[PDB]
Amino acid sequence: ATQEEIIAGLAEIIEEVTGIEPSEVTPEKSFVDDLDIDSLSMVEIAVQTEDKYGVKIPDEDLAGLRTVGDVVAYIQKLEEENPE
Amino acid sequence: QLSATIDTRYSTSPTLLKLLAMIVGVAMTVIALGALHVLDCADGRRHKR
Amino acid sequence: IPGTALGPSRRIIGITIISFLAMMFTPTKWTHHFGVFAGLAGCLGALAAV
Amino acid sequence: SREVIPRLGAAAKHSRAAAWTAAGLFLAFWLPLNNGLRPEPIIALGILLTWCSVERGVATSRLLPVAVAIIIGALTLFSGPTGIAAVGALLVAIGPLKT
Ligand SMILES: *P(=O)(O)OCC(C)(C)[C@H](O)C(=O)NCCC(=O)NCCS
Repeated sequence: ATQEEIIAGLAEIIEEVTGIEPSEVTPEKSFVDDLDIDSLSMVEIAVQTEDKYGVKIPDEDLAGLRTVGDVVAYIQKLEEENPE
Repeated sequence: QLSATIDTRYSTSPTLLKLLAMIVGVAMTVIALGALHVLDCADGRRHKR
Repeated sequence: IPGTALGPSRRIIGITIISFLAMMFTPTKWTHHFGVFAGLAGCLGALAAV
Repeated sequence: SREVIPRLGAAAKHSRAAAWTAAGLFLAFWLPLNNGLRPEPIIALGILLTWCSVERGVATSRLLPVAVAIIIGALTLFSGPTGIAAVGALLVAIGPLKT
């Protein structure tokens, strides 16, 4: 529910899939610009997050989600139908 | 009269039934993997390369 | 290995070990049968350089 | 150089010594051992394409590249009697197929 605890999990997923150390993932940093993450790793991060969070994002953020701050803001403003 | 049957056991050729079974089996394998792709594209994501 | 992905590194090392173990069931023991490792050698070169 | 090394991570993708020693071990295996008509280059390229198809099936979570990897592995299993080395790439691909 907090931004500063979903960043700590998304940095773990990015570290597992790609290999960036989790001290580099800051919410002002872009994906294909500074982290330099290719598209197969984008699909792999998407299916890992679908496995762990349970939210399904097929195509609405495949071409509209740029930075990790936008990811965590999307997670914050979508969570109103909590299954917990 | 000398006679000798030569061992030509590897000089075979397919019959009609074996040839039709090979053709229909390869065609059914192709159709099965095409249906497997149509099942895999259920989640909305396209090819793009 | 620190700056690398987990799964692919594990699977490269596992495939190379199982290839060495599976190569003992061949009927002839020649030296030119090591040529099957020419694709895995670049992968282990990248891992052993990192 | 285009499929495996950018897949193994970021420290393997942005470093140059990894590329030069990967090229070196590739040539050191290819030149004395694969300049002929034997099934050895077929089996080497088949093991790479089997691992690449399986690795693409895990990421996108799809079964068709796993089935293509089964076809390629069974195809290079019967190139020669030394093709039994492809059972490594076949047996590592059981856990991912279960997932
Ligand atoms: P990235 O832009 O390099 O693309 C990698 C991925 C895997 C996301 C690519 O878009 C893709 O989905 N390829 C799948 C292709 C496919 O399934 N083809 C079927 C027969 S051509």
